[PDB]
Amino acid sequence: ENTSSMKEMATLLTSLGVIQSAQEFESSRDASYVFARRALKSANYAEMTFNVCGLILSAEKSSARKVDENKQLLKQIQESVESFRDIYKRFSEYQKEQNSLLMSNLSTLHIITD
Amino acid sequence: ENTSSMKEMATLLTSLGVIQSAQEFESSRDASYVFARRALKSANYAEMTFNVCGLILSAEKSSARKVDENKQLLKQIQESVESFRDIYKRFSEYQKEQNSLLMSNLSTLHIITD
Amino acid sequence: ENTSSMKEMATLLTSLGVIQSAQEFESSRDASYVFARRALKSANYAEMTFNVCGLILSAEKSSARKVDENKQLLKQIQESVESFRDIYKRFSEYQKEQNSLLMSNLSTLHIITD
Amino acid sequence: ENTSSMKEMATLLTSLGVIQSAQEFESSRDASYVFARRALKSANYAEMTFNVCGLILSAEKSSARKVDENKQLLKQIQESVESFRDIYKRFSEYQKEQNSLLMSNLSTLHIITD
Ligand code: EMC
Ligand code: EMC
Ligand code: EMC
Ligand code: EMC
Ligand SMILES: [Ca+2]
Repeated sequence: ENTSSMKEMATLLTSLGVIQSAQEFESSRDASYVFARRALKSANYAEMTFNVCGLILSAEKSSARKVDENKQLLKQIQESVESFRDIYKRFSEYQKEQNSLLMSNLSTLHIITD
Repeated sequence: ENTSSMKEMATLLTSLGVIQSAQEFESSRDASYVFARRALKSANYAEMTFNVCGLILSAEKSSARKVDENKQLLKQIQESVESFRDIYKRFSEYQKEQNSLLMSNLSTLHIITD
Repeated sequence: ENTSSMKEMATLLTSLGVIQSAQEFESSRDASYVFARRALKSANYAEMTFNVCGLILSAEKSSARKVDENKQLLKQIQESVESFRDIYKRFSEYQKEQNSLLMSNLSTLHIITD
Repeated sequence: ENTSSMKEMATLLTSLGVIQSAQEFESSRDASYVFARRALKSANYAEMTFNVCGLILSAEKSSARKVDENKQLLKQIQESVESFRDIYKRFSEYQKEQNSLLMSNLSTLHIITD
């Protein structure tokens, strides 16, 4: 409906450091930005409110995806540390075993206790 | 009040990749989406503003829950690494002990210093 | 201005699982909820818009604090793993040393190479 | 347009603990707060809606950056644990080797099996 405000928004978001370049604001296929553009090019309160509703849901969903990416990384770290501990447990147990086998092998060299 | 816009929103959210299927938008028991639907089917600014308020609080709460899930995972990883370190400490100390017991057992084979 | 909608919101947020009990909605000193209540008890668009602005900034800030809590936990885990690695490095090096001291002590028992 | 509400907001955000000091609200170069101030000093619904749109996008972007900071920390922890495991694997293998070399060196002291 009107590219004036869309233009001013792109410039302002860039100057504020929210986006790296204006072309990025407009154009972008990002749900949040799509709804924002549609909101700026709205001329009636039914389109505007519709588009703001869409902007809020898009924002919520994109943030949720990023938090879920972190959750997956945490799950990988958790299982990795768990696997590590159990490899360490198996090894330590083996080592304690080797130690006693070694001390016993060394008992066959004693002059006393036989 | 009006399923037209609700219908257009479901389609748009799907096409934008915000949701995987439209039926998911409508129907869903998600607080954010419940308020969004109620907001679209509003015909007066008192219901609309009421529903937008609810949408923002629902969004904040759902994001907070996801961030809290990550926090719990971090606490589990932290205690797990701590437990691991202390198992390693106990083991290393035991090993250093076994070493000296071994070197001493080997001193009973020296021809000198006795 | 009007406790009717505040009442309906508390009930709805509870039924939707956003909050655990209605008394919690009203009353709560949470910035987001304070502004939400003020927004519901608004009767003019100047108070309403003022209160919605406050609600969005409060939401952003509370989410930022929770994400920062996770960041602190991550920093503690990172330094903990780093400390652990270096304790392991020091120990392994010590062990490799003990090994060669042991093999050499065992060379004083050879019948050949002397 | 009007510093009255901007003034009341700064005071309220401070009293609610959202910000630590009022001067911080006004002044701040934070995109979210810039748009909030512009929203309060709006006198027409075209500027207001413009500024609220900007506030929501700024909020989304700042939260996304913080979540991305956590993501980077998680990647560093993941690779760190992976590197650690593999140093442990290499060492354990070396140790098991030293053990058998030791047991064999000890077989040259047997009175039987030769
Ligand atoms: C008026 C925002 Hg759906
Ligand atoms: C006008 C959004 Hg409570
Ligand atoms: C009209 C929300 Hg500051
Ligand atoms: C009316 C918020 Hg862009
Ligand atoms: Ca996180």
